[PDB]
Amino acid sequence: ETLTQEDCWTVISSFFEETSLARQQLFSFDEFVQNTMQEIVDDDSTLTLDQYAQHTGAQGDVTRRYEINFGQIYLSRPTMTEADGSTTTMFPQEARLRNLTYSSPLYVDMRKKVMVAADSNVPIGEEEWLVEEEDEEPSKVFIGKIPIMLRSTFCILNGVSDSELYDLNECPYDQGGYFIINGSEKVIIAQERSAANIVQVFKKAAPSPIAYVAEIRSALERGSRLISSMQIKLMARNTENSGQTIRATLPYIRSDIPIVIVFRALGVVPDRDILEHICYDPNDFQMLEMMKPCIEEAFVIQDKDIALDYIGKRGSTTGVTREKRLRYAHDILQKELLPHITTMEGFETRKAFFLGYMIHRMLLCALERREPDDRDHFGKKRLDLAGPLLASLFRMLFRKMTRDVYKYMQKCVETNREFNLTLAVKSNIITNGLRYSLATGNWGDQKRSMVNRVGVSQVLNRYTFASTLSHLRRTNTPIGRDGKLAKPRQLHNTHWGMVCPAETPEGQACGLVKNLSLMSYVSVGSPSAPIIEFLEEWGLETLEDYNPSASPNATKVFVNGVWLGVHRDPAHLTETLRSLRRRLDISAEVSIVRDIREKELRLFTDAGRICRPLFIVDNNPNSERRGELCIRKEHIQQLIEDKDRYDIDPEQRFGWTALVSSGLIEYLDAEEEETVMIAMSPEDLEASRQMQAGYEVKEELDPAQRVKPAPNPHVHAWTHCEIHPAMILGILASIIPFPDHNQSPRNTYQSAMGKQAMGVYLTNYQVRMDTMANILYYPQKPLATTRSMEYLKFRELPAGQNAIVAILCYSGYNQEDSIIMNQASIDRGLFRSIFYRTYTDQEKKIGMTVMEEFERPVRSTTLRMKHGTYDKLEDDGLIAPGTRVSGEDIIIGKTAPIPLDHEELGQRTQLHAKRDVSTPLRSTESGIVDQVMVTTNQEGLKFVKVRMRSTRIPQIGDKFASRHGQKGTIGMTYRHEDMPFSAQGIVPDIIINPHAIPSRMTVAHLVECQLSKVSALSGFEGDATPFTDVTVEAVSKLLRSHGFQSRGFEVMYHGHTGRKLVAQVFLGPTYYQRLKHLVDDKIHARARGPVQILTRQPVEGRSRDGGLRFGEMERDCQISHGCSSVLRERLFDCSDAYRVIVCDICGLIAIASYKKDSYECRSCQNRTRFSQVYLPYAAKLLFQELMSMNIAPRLFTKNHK
Amino acid sequence: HGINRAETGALMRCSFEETVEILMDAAASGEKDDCKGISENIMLGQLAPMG
Amino acid sequence: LGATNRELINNRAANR
Amino acid sequence: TMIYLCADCGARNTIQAKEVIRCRECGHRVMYKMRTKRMVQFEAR
Amino acid sequence: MIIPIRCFSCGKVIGDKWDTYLTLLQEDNTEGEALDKLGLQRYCCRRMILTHVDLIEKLLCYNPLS
Amino acid sequence: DNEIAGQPQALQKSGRPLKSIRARLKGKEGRLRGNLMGKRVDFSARTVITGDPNLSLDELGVPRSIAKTLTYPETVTPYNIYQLQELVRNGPDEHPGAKYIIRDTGERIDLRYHKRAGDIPLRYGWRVERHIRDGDVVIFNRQPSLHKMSMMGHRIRVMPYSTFRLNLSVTSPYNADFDGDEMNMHVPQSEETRAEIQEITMVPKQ
Amino acid sequence: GKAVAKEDRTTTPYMTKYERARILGTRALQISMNAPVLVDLEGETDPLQIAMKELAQKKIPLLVRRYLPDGSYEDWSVAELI
Amino acid sequence: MNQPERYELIELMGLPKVTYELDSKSPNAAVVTLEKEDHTLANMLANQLLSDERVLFAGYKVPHPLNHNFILRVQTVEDCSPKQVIVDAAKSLITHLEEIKVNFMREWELKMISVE
Amino acid sequence: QFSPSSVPLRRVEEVQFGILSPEEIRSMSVAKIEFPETMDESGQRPRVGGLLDPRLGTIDRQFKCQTCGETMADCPGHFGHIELAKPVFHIGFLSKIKKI
Amino acid sequence: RDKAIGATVRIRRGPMKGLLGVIKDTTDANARVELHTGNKMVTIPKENLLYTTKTGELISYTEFIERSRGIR
Amino acid sequence: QIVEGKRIPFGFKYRTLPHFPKDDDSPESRGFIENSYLRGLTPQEFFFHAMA
RNA sequence: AUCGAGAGGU
Repeated sequence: ETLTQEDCWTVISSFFEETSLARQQLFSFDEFVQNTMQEIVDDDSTLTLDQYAQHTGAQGDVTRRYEINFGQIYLSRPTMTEADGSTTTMFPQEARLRNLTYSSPLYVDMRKKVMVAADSNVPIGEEEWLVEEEDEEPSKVFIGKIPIMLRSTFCILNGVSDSELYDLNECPYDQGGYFIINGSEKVIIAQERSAANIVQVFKKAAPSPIAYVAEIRSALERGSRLISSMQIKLMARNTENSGQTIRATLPYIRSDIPIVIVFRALGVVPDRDILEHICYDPNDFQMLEMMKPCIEEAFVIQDKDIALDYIGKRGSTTGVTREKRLRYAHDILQKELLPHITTMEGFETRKAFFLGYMIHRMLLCALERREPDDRDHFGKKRLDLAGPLLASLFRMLFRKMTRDVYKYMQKCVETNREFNLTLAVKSNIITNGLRYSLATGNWGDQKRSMVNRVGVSQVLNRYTFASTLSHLRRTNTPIGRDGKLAKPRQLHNTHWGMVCPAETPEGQACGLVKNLSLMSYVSVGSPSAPIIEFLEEWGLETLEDYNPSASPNATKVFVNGVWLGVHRDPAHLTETLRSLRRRLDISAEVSIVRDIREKELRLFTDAGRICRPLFIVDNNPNSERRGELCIRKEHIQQLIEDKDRYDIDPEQRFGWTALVSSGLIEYLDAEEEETVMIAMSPEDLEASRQMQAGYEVKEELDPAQRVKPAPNPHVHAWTHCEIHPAMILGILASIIPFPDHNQSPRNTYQSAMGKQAMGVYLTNYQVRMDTMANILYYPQKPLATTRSMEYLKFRELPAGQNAIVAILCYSGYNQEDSIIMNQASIDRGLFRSIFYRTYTDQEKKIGMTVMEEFERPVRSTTLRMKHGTYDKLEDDGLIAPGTRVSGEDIIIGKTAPIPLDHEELGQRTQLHAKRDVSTPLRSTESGIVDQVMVTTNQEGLKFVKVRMRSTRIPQIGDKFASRHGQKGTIGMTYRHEDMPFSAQGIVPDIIINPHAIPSRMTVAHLVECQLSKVSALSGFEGDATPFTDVTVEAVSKLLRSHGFQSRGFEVMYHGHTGRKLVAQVFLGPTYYQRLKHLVDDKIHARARGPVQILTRQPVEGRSRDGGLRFGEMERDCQISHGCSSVLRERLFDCSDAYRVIVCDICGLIAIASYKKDSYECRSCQNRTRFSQVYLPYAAKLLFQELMSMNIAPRLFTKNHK
Repeated sequence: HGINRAETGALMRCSFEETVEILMDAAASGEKDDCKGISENIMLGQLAPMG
Repeated sequence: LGATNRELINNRAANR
Repeated sequence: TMIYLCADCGARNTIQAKEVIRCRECGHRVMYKMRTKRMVQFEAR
Repeated sequence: MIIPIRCFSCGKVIGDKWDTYLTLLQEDNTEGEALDKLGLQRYCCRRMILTHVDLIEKLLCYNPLS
Repeated sequence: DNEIAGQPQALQKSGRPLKSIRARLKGKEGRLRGNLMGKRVDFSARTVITGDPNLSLDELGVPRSIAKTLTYPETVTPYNIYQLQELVRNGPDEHPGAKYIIRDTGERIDLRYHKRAGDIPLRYGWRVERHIRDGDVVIFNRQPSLHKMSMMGHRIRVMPYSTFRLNLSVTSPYNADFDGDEMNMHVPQSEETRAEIQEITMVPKQ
Repeated sequence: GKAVAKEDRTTTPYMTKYERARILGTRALQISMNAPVLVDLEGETDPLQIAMKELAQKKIPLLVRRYLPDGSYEDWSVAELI
Repeated sequence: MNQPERYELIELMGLPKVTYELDSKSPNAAVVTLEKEDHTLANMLANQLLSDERVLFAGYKVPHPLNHNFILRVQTVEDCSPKQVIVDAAKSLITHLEEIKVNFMREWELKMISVE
Repeated sequence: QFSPSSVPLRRVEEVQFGILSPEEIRSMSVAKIEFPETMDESGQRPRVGGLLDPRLGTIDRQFKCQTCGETMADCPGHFGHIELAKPVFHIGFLSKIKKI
Repeated sequence: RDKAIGATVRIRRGPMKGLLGVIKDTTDANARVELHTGNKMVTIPKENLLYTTKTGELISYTEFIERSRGIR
Repeated sequence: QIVEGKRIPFGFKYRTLPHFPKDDDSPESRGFIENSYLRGLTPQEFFFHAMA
């Protein structure tokens, strides 16, 4: 009656049956579209304009009020309207092919209203509005187009079966979770931020004048979701002042207000009240002693009105009357102070209570009673997914659209023109803004590009199925990528189960870019009202009636960072809340953290909290199953039975949700993990349980197995248990076999290199015209596989091959991380691949005249024709599929008319009227035209895409890698006869050097080879899942059972001499990957060619025939060598040699005519004394740039002593 | 702070972290450069007088 | 929604 | 003149000079060119 | 894609055994037993039947026609 | 100077700060660090490196394609006129051959586009840009160039395949290995530079 | 700049490695431009090898003008240098 | 792109199949260069030569795997020549292979008759 | 190599930094720049006196600079001048001006 | 302007006999030819190439010149 | 396993992972891997080694 | 072409 690992994997299988790997993106977007858009519309629902009566002296002057109310929003399915005006439903593949944004139009119900003031003599603002005119029904008005995330509930592919996906040219394996903007796929990278409504106390480092700072980043639940931030700074002890003063930094205040003054502005004038707010214990004298100096500092202000005046004088406005200053101070104190607590009248008591709480926390850290906060604790951070981000963007864009509508109202009213609702809205605002933000990633308005966030949207990575899965689950921390702050980059303890420990890029973004674990769930947010209602009805004492003195031992209750009140029995409250969540009466995303030392009960329901699921251990006092998992074997058998059953209703099967709603699985975030005790496996629970039942928990232990620490006797109750430790890994770390037998940076290196492995990325790559694609001819699934691969679908779309690898020193061509590849194996298709590239062109147009034509250009009329071949183009200016092209051969023929007024030296004969703008093939590439797609673009102009294919056979210089960070290039290829063989005639496909193994300590590579050999011999698949009881001893026994040396060695013979090698070789199958780094993609040589126009130096880039940079370090190396002429050649004769004539009198470049051999300096009237200077063109450019700043850099060739 | 304080040629120092400021100072003081260093000769494309 | 999506996909020729 | 294939039908469409790219049994606005008439030879190594 | 004609290492023709391999599997034969019945003794020749993934069938589902 | 403190920047019509003269002269990419103390150079190849146990310590194995691209401008004299004539006869496409002939007046004959390239008698004082051949001297380096020993002289061996092949014991001064490293090759274009590379910079001397 | 007398010369009497590289390069460059060769040729075609064999016989007609830091200089014949 | 054509492993392109030169450094020593040949011929030829008493030295090398050829250095006693010992070893190997062939064919015929 | 010149080739031994005087700027200039335009009404040629004055240098491979008559590969580019309405501070020199 | 450039050709004699290609460039002696297979690119003497005509025939080099001259 | 020169830090409150109790200074809690690469790391050891 | 952003390589 103990849970097994097979049962754990059945539970995980159910999880992934009901959960997609793109679930976070999809659910966030669904939340944004279904709910957040309506809330954003409502928050700015009404627009009102009051036309007062100007005193023009004409009888008939009456004030008017015009009102526009924005109603419900309607989102249709994505559609396209053509040039001819026909409107059709649009499908993702057509959008990808024709470069169309896959967006759905949005309509909003607007209603208009006009009212007349009852009397015009009333003071402004007191006019009574009588209903004059009103729209009987609303007008459904198109306001914009929202890009639709693929596979979301509003996509055309939602609820669509596999067969219909094929009919649409869609891969059933594709998970969606992205957008199509102008044909390109864009994924929104989750953005990490610090949580709002949390008080964080930070110790400022010396010699900063501030000792400690308590900061809260207050955000309204839905009212723009984050505006105000406050600080409470304690100032450092000074030799002049015997005490430290507490000053509150508030929005829109130029100075730090002493805390007592802001308390008085809140009505807590008496000192006793203030120190009861701050120091809840009268008997504690250190707190009051530290508060005394600020009371001393703030005695000059003893009343609320004087405190408000003090605040107002320090507002951003100077030279204002006292009444306005007091009004402004009260307005700031009400609205811009702690808006998450409240923003409405009569709530100064709660804000004062929370301010006292913040001061108490900061002084607890200043007394060194509690440690400061950890800025990097994962439970204090939130992930903004597509939902929240698109919500902020749409709020901004809808505000801009409403401003436009209001300006339209004002302009129409001024001119007495009739107001039309349809003409009022500039629908281009929302459409263009969303399109621009999703396309460029620059997050915000086009006009605030520098201040906007960047890189929020990235082109989806279609190199391998696993790389795409990884890209859909990527988080970015917007820390400075140049500043060297190792702490944010480090792997925190709280990352356990939330972020992948291994998968993180190497380089500047190491540790900042993170990847969600397999079972990590990111909350989308839920209402806090039901939870507050349950708290109120269960005995929550409101904060208005709370008196700390009466109940100092009672526990503060927070919800979303709002101190709602105080409870007297927080244990029972917490058990009741947890029970409710365990029935889903409360949302499963709700964090219920009881902090016993701090006497707090924090509830969280907001979005962005990363959670992970865990088993629940039965802890009920009267239960007969103390210390045993709630989930029985019966529940597992139910999962197996309902997995296959399809006759059952799809929504009424027993699966993952049935476990959560039944109280057998619980989602915990990092905040709640701090209050739980988690067993690492059911066997650990059991061992602890016998240890606690008096049994010795002792037995004969397989010496080959991992050694675990003995069960801790100090642990008597476990609250949870992990479903499987292997779930702490990401997409790519879950493809590594035996990752727990490797040195961790090798796991990171494999996680990075698995993205670049060649395979089949989508099944529909044939019908997709991608810019770049690399496809493996004969992909094979690994012989050694992890159980997590079933959910990553690596067996379905693998990205490598099982090569027979021998670890041997054979001819010395595999040294320094090179490999030797069998040439016969290459000839038979090993690691062969296809490279597809796509060239896009289209017809342009300006005004009413088309200035481009897809045609076969003719030498006799087209000016400036390229040097490539125009003979492979067909009559329609294009190139047919199946033809062979190379280098600069033209694949698309396009011409542009020239203005009739242009006269280019007569080179443009009377026949020459056009100019060639054709598209040549890349100079460094050649192949066969695979495909030529022809269509029309959004503007009804012709639009062509030419896909070329080119087979790449492995050769010397091509990167290959194992799944263990073992990367190399091919150094040499030997044929079948020349390679070492076994007594069966097995010849390895690859030979790798032994020296790669010891230093790197990639023992997982050797264990993989042995296990793959066993599985190839026996046919059973090899389980390489981490943290299993699969030992090398068991694999050795299995291998010996097949008539092989147990450790994987084989007697091999020399191919050259047939002699039996003195050493026995480690030979067996290992999964290798062809990497996107091919030598021919990189080989580059330049003799001469293009130069930059400005500097006249070799251009940059292999693709554009550019030179290589001779940098500062190379110059230093040649200096230390002493090779003066080498430097002169590299930096002058080979880059930008140039000649000028300087005047020997003034030292400035002269006017030189070499044709006439006449030189002149008008300034000096010099025509005889000149010098010839050889210098870099960049030097002459620098000198001219200086002369443009009135600096005269003068070159004198003779010592002017 | 230390390298640019040295009384070396103007071009040699402007090649290090204070380019326009150093050039402006040299212009303001009417400064003269001997072209006896490495950076100056390399910039002017002449055979460096060293090695 | 699934049925509507199926209807829209299958008749894309007729609805065009 | 030039014949293209309806990306849905695969039906041969004889588009002419400056005509909307559309399928006449399938309304599809994406079509493909046809395999060239040139000789295609590949060595089997 | 489709099963390779010959093995990568041994050069043995395996392209005429994929159908036989699948048929053997349908008859309640383990993959090891089926490979034994196919006379694939070298594990290099066995790995390619064992680890082959048939993407040709999935690529044939995107037929422009029905 | 558009980076003045306390002033509004002169923005672009595309919402970008203007490129002031100070910005052109300033920075790593400025004139004095991106165009004067460092440059893009002609007659340089780059590619992946593999190992060759059969190469001499001072030899660099160069791909045929790179050898065909890069050329050395050898001056025609009574001592080489015959071999230079043979190289001109071979043409730019047959290695070892030649690509250009530079006359006394400076005019540049392109042997590919000259209809009768092979039938051109050579005259003393001309130059022939002949393919770099086995035994030619080149500078070879890897980045970052942390010390003198990261740019060393090598003798060419033009050979098949697309990688730079070099002796194993030379990896250490370059800090190079064959897991994907790419290295650069610079071809000296004068007798003086050749003498310097051969007499100071060569691998055995290092 | 004042030329130092042959007897007063204080610099090293050996050819420096930099001097050797510069001398060989300069002589090879001059030979490539048809400078008369001052040594018997056994069929050598590379100007650098011709300059090397001229050096071995001390037949390079070149001087080294070694400059002292103050500006005074010493002229050393390639033949007399060791 | 820089691949060599595989037919270059079998085509001489005008090179001589066998080159024979006298090693001047040593007496009665010769170097035989065989183009488009590899360890198949060289190994057996050198082993057969070393079965011979008149052969003081017999070794072979393949200077580079990217060139298909091999060098064979043979030194004999003063009373014989390297060329004669090489030819005698080659003739002996031809005869040996001929018995291998004949006996294989006879045994194969016997075994097949046994099958029937 | 470059086109032949009778002026002897010399090494630069002195970079004398200074400030261009107003008279130096006026005299060393070849065209007074007054018009903000680059192109002209006719369009076939830039504006004479604008910001692409042919006397100010050639950037078209077609034509030869009027100032020197040389191709785009031998014309270094000449300097114009703008007569300011009233003097303005040189931002690079502001601190030195203040100190003086 | 050579008339051979752009003409489909097969290799008559040599190790690469029987391979199809298109003459990208042509010197007086040899033609630089773009083979259809393996992205290969070769230089082959004009005399070593059969030329493909409009009717599918293969003709010799001298036949090609005699056809191009147009004398009849 | 050593992070910033010290044993694995208490990133939770007085524990390194939610699998140990508070104030556990034992070798296993703070990042001592008694296993070898051959034998395999336990999940806690795997995480600590990943941190290093 | 220019500019900006991003993904990568050693």
